[PDB]
Amino acid sequence: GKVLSSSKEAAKLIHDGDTLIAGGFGLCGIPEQLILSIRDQGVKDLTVVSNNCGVDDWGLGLLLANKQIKKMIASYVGENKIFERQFLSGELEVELVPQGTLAERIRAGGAGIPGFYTATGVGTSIAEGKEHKTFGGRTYVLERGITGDVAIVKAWKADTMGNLIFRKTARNFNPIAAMAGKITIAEAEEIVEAGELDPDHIHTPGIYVQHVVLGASQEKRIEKRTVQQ
Amino acid sequence: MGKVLSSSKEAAKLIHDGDTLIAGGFGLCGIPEQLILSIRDQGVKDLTVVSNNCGVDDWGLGLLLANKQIKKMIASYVGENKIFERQFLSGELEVELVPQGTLAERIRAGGAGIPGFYTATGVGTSIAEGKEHKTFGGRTYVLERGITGDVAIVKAWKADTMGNLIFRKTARNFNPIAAMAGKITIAEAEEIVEAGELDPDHIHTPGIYVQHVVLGASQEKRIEKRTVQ
Amino acid sequence: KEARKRMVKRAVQEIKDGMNVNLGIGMPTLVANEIPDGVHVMLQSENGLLGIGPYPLEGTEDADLINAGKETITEVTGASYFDSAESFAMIRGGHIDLAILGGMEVSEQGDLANWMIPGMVKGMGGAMDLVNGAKRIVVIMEHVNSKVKKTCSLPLTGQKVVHRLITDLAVFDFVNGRMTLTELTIEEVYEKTEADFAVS
Amino acid sequence: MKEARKRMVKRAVQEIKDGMNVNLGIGMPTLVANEIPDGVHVMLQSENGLLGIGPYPLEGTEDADLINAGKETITEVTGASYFDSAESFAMIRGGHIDLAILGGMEVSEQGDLANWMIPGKVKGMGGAMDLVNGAKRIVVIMEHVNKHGESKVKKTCSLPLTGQKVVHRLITDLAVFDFVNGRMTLTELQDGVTIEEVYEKTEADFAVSQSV
Repeated sequence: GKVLSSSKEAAKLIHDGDTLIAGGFGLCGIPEQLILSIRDQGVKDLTVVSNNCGVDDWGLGLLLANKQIKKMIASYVGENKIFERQFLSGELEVELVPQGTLAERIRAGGAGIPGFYTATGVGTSIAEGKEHKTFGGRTYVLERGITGDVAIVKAWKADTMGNLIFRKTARNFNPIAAMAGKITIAEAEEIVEAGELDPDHIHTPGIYVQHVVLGASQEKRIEKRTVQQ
Repeated sequence: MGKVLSSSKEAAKLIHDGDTLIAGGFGLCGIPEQLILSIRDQGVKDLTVVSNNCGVDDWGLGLLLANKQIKKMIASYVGENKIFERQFLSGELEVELVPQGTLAERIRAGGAGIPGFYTATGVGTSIAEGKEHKTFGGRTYVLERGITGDVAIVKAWKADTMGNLIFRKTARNFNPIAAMAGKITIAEAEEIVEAGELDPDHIHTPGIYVQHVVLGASQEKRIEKRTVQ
Repeated sequence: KEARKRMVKRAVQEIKDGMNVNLGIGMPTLVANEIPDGVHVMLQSENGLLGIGPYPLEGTEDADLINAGKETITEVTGASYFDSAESFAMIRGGHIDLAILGGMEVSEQGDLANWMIPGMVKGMGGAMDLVNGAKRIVVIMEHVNSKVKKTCSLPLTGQKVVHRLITDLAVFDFVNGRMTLTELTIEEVYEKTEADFAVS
Repeated sequence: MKEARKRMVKRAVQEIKDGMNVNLGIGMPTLVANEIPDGVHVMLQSENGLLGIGPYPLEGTEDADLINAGKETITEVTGASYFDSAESFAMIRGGHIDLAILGGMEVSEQGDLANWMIPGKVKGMGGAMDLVNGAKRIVVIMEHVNKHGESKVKKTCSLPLTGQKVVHRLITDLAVFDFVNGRMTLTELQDGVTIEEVYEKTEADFAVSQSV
């Protein structure tokens, strides 16, 4: 079907200089396995688009700490002491983008929209060099669709035709990233046969996903584990 | 029981002369039939209705047209409506014909706070006359504008006391997006359940977009073409 | 009438394995029933279904399940449902491999008119999005009322959008603004086509 | 430092009216959720894609696919729903959120806000910039004065802006301020404080309200 035997194979589909778009919010709903395979392949000068950069230990932070990223496009960085010093060196270019704008940009690129207007960021440094236009007496700024060479995304389940369902807040950017990728690789905790997913349950139709791999369910890292008893 | 209303009639009282009304449904599929019946019966006028089609002359939004309640229609397909078609040709009904892709996305933009967004659909045609043109990457796009209604009238399979909606099959179409664009949103549901009865990961349109919920018939669902093997 | 039988048979051949295809209302939807077993593919309905299947058994039609032409239909294995904005994201964003449509006219540069006659106005529906977002545009259309124009008269659905046109008569291909004929007797086509064309 | 916070938080709670959908930002505003009174039924939106935040899970029960915006483990309330990030900001940007309570590093006369960055200290803005332009009502809770004694309520902001003219109401440990079309007006007062103190402690220009 759409299924690949291993993340190794799958990782060969990312090349030096690609735009990687990666699902996940924090450590949640992240393609941990694809990222590991990528780190091992050693691929370089990536521009990576993802909401955050994992932690310095896990997720996208692994790419950062192996020196694989030329440029990060994200809404929030966090506590990466590997992060701060690559930036300050000139060797890492960062584009901090408002989260809502980042989501809608990835959607846009996937949806064929080259640009759209939003109020988010008006009168802010984010507005710099963007088109400003007035609608009903108020200012909006133009934001441009983002598109990637590869998208890497994490699902609760996939079927062999690439249909994805997600789970709780592990959904986040994964579906919208699936759309914007020239080559979309879905990492899943369960791979079922085509037909086990109710078509009305499916969150990202198979058309957006070109390959699929099995990933891990047992070891999910919780960044901060806040509880009561 | 919370957002749930007693009757279609009670709900119509919330629609006023000269409003923009946004309606879910594709052909006769997933339309708020009862809601439409009671608006016909309330006789409210000078309506700007926006919906993919105008039903048939015998059913759906075509019932309002026949009763002379529509000042202007924004839609993408006339099709098998001879009252629409002829009133269109005549100039009797003011009509803004919008490509289906653009229509969907315009309504989504209204609800998503996008006042404007660019698309290639319809360039080089009469549809793009009178609108801003912009090039991205060498190719020409038209600016299309976000659509907002005073009222949205959508049809669902299941609703909860809190406005959360699930649609069935092809009955979804414009309904989720029309829900976002209406200032006041009324959902018509075959089944009403108490909140907590619907799986959060199955919900298609969050209750945030819905202000009122009403019970609809599920046997009065009509079929335009009964094409059987 | 066999004209159209020659036209659909030939249309099956544009569709390769693994494709995601959109069949326009009218003639192109007939192709559905000629897809050979060998060819595994998903058919997209612009009303929000990926995975269109054949017509349902009497007593099992479902009002909630239809094609864009309003005909009662069937879903296949591992199909999916989505809403209208999504459906046109798929379409506008170029995910749709191939679209087949009818036409009232095709110009020489491969402009298509298939939505309106000044003074009959069904409307464009999804056609305009299809014609600009599908990577592959194929028109199957009867050749004469002629309909193969040097310049269109009816309002354009799309301008320079069709790659291949097939008719009762023959097969035409467009590359960067100009027309050829890849398939066929011969002598009749100069006579029959109002458009100008080449071949090797 | 802990009464400052308890003052600020308790006053903010009063902004939640029954039926609201509300987004509480990272930092001090997440505290407000505890002290929501039982009369009041609301849904908290978490921008990573949940409408219906609940309290922290029982120890042992915590789930990795379920976290708030601060990357903490959370729970879901009766009637919750999940959605993707583009949907989530569709809600925020589209004006469907009734109220966003956010923290601040500085606020200005005109109701500008600045809470994402100190030049020379680079984290990011996440959802704050979207929130400030999209929620119907914008409320900021912030300590009036910094460690060094310098005020955070200024004529013009010295830090990168989160939003321009966005704040509808500011609550400090000292004061409450309203903004109506650019102008700031001192509107209520916390327990120890007078108008003088608030002058002395404010760099911004404000009208003092007709009634306080």
